[PDB]
Amino acid sequence: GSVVIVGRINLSGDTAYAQQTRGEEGCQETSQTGRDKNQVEGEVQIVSTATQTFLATSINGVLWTVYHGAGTRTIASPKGPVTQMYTNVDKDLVGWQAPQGSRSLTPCTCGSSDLYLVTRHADVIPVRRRGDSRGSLLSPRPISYLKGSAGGPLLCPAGHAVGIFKAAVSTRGVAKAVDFIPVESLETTMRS
Ligand SMILES: CC[C@@H]1C[C@]1(NC(=O)[C@@H]1C[C@@H]2CN1C(=O)[C@H](C(C)(C)C)NC(=O)OCC(C)(C)CCCCc1cccc3c1CN(C3)C(=O)O2)C(=O)NS(=O)(=O)C1CC1
Ligand SMILES: [Zn+2]
Repeated sequence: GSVVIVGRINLSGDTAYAQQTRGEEGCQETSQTGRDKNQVEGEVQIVSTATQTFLATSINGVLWTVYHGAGTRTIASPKGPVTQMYTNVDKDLVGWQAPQGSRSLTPCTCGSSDLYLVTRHADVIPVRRRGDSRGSLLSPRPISYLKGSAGGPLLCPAGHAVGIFKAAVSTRGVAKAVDFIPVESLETTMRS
């Protein structure tokens, strides 16, 4: 089965919003065939397999997401199923060549420690960077609130890509910190 784009998180306006482009029946069918003729736009896609739904984010012309969501699956596209360009299970990372029509987030060079995590419901959650791949949640959210947002972007105050959300440190169902694949690690994967 292919990963299928079923919506987007629009970030170009004053407030973020989620848009649905495909339902359950459409997603199941598109997954089997791997032929998706829908127009792609924006930076953050909402994606699904048959069993899970999550996010994918374009950075440096590659559409990235989490391995624990996508496995080694192809992504459905206009020309049929497209094989993964990158697969790094140790980083919980996969990527495909960004679909035609998509736009990529610019890598952050600010070195800012105030970050912003975008969820699949288009919430923008402030995150304080605490290391290479960690940020603490200033204001926590329960785990159920963040569920399905893996593969989404962490952004800097200027709206650059800082990383890809992959996991949350859960304490009794509440997330106090988030873990992410930094953009620099994405670049390293693209290099060597
Ligand atoms: C709920 C919002 C979370 C973002 C999110 N991710 C998850 O739910 C991932 C999936 C799974 C568990 N997990 C966790 O976040 C767990 C948790 C909360 C369940 C308790 N936390 C944790 O382990 O902290 C420990 C920590 C050290 C921070 C992990 C670092 C990563 C270590 C690591 C390295 C290499 C490979 C792999 C891992 C972990 N890995 C494979 C893997 O499969 O993890 C999600 O929403 N997923 S989703 O619903 O969209 C799903 C459909 C895609
Ligand atoms: Zn920046």
